[PDB]
Amino acid sequence: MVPISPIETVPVKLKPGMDGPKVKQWPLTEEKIKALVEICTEMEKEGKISKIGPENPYNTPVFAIKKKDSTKWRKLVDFRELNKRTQDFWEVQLGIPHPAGLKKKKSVTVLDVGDAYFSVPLDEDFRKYTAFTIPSINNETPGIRYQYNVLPQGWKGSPAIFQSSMTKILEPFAAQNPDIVIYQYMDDLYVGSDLEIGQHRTKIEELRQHLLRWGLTTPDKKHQKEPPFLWMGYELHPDKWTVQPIVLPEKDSWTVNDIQKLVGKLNWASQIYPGIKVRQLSKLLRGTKALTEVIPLTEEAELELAENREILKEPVHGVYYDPSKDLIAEIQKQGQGQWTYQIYQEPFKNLKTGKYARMRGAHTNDVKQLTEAVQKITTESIVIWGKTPKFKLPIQKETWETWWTEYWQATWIPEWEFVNTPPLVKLWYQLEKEPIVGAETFYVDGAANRETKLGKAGYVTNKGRQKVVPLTNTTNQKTELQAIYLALQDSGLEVNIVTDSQYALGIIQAQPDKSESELVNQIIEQLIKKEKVYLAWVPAHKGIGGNEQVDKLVSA
Amino acid sequence: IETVPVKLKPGMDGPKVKQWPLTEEKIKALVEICTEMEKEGKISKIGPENPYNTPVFAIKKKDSTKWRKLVDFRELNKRTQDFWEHPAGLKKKKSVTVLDVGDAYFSVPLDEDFRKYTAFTIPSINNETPGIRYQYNVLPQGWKGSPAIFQSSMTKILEPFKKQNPDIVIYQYMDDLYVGSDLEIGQHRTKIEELRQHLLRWGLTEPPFLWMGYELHPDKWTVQPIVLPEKDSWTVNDIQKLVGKLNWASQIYPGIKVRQLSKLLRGTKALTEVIPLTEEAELELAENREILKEPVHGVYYDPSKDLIAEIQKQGQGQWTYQIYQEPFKNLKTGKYARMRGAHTNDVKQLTEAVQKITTESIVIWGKTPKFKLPIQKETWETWWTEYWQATWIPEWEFVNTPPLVKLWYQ
Ligand SMILES: COc1ccnc(Nc2ccc(C#N)c(OCC=C(C)C)c2)n1
Repeated sequence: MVPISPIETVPVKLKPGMDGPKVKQWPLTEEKIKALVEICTEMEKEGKISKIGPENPYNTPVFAIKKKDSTKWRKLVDFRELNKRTQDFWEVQLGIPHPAGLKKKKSVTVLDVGDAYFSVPLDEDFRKYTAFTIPSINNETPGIRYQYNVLPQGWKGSPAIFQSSMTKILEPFAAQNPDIVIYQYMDDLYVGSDLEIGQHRTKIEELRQHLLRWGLTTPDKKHQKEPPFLWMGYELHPDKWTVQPIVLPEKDSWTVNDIQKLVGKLNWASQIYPGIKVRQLSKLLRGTKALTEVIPLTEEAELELAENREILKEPVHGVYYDPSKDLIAEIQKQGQGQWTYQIYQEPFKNLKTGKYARMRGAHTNDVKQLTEAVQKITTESIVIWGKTPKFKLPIQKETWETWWTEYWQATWIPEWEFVNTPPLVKLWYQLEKEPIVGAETFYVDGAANRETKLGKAGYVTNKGRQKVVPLTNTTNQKTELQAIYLALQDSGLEVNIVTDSQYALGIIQAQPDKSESELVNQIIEQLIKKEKVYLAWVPAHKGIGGNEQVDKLVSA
Repeated sequence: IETVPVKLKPGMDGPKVKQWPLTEEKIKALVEICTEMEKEGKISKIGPENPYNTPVFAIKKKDSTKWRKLVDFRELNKRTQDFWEHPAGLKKKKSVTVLDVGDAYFSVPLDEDFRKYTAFTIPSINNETPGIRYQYNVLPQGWKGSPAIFQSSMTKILEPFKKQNPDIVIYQYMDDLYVGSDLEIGQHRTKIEELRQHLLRWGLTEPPFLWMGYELHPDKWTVQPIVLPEKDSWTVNDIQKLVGKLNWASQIYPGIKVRQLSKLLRGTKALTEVIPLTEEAELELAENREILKEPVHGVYYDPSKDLIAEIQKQGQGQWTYQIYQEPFKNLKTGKYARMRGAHTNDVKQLTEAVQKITTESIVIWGKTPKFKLPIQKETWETWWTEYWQATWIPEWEFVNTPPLVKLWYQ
């Protein structure tokens, strides 16, 4: 007999203060008991479980399930109690590769190593917490007591302890065979290389040999699987990748759940199918939580869907990452706060695609949104490729420069170039830095009665132009805005406006190009038509005439 | 050689902070550094039974090209017990050099039961391999317990130089020694050079960033005066801005009046029209100028309260900042235009500003302020690590609405 190397156990503990499980063993049928005793006798002989004395006071329920269209049974140990009481672990498998980050391989082979799970021993002092009882026939003798000797299926720490053990074994092989690459995922090892299929199949055999040092059995060269590989919603080939088929159902009407599903598929699809939109569809999921309610599709949602189907008519693939080439990310504005992007290295061969959507808020502008999309792509790119892509953006260099140098916040986008593909992101108005000589000065004010919602908005100018408008169902804030709007409406192409509204300043200094408030939107449309606007703030209630004069009028 | 017992605060578990994405080049450097640290026994690989985590990244100190591992221990610092088991002369000193003495910490073993809490992960690109997991065996750089557990050794190492030089103020914050003199830069750099011999002498009883010396001096005003324009002709707009500034200042200085100037603003004049100051207006302005020359009333530092720092972007590479504990009771204000190799990068400038203000803060009060940064969270958190050169890290929050007050500091 050739000695095999032992697999070092990982020390486990229960959560502090907590103790192991003490849960009643269910009444079984005589038939199920016979089946379990058979299974357990085999498992005990293999070394997977062992019979314990009366000492141990811990118990976990065990069940038997009938395999569909068969006459044999299956052993299921319900560890839910023990899991609540077992310590937390480092759960590596949370992060998985994105296919766009993989490198192209000539060959890729999978080795099933599920059989190593049961060759991975459990920490001796923790075993007792895993005790279970096979009830006896007619309950006339003591139940047969067992504890596990190896990592149990469904126990909290099995996934993490298995992977760490596997990684530890593979390290010297991987490090000494740098012309191959191994990726671990649950039960599988994916092994890729750019070698001749001769050399490649040999490295695979050597890996099987290496795994045997620890006595880990593996499948023959007629490995159960070869590419293409179905993995995590993707289809992987050695030279290209895509997502698994997206099929948009034909429907005569859509309910809440169907839309969410529809959203999901579109979202999944959008990482490789360019242009996908989900805005109108996601607008039908607002607030309510009754999945049964049928929702009528607006003419908007109907057209977005038709635009979606056309994009999904034929298959699209991504290519893999070539470390020897630049990464390029290109962005387009789609409208309604929606942004789409592609990441590629060569023209017309995307590595991946994606989309970005406007953050919820009252006021916004395109430049700010473009900037958020850039940051999102940047961070995603760091995850996938370890580097920032060169950007191709639909905003003129001169526009960006005006924006960042005058914006009140710090802002930055990394190395980029203008791409002239409409619609272009632009600045829609720019306020003056100094008062305009020869332009009329409008002193504006508005006020409202908190109790009746009655208000007034208006202005007085240096030319004696004046206006006061009575308003109903309004607030101080809305009247302050209305007053600015009236000054904009009634002035020429150049105008100085004096306000005491900190609120109105706060909004305008934020430079929105679009608002949830139709009044802010009307102000923006006026700002667009002007040639020069200087907006001046003064403190309220101060005897600053003009302002004082106009406050008297609207406070009446 | 005998470790100092450390525990967390009652009812608090260790840090479980997600590792953030790193660029390929930072990963490559962390791998090289950790491989060597492991060989030197400073850290050890850990298994899945350790669920804790603190983010790690890599930086380059100011005027150096070599990567330095930096652990973001902010969460552990919060959750680590306080160790009670500030040199006012420092700020007043003519000059201060800042020394990275952090490498010294690596010679003191860390309490066995505490090591699990210093867990960190080196991530892989695209999650293609499992994160490499380590924990510290020794005092880690950036942990608050590290200076506190090394303070005993440190005094013994500095007993000669201090007895020899009773004039030099010496202060330690985290991985930095602050060495303040009144001497001349030649004596200074030499006396600094002298101090570098004590840690080489103790060192062999080799440090990567011990050689560097960062030079700084205090400035004239702690809180910059509020100044008002001096003009021979005032337009309506000039007077409106003046009354606005003074109304703001009256929140800080109680005697400030604007009635006589506001009265000039009586009426509906063109903004560019020149208004002659009345005699009542000139006196009031004069009275306010005088008031603004005096110090603020009732301003005192309190160690039991947080320091708050506000920064404003003034444009053309200029930045203003104020440090306070209570609103309108500024403890220190300042203005910066001096940012290097950042002329087309706002975010680099702001990151440098944050580092400068934090340094000043450590010198004056021996603690760091919480920043209110004029930047969107997502932009800041994408980029700040690219420009960070300090071994500590302050707290920050984000300002999303433009302050009206930016002018008043301009
Ligand atoms: C196996 O580990 C790695 C690491 C880096 N790049 C690749 N490339 C690569 C290329 C093509 C296929 C295919 N088919 C493939 O499949 C295995 C990887 C998975 C399941 C994420 C991987 N594989």
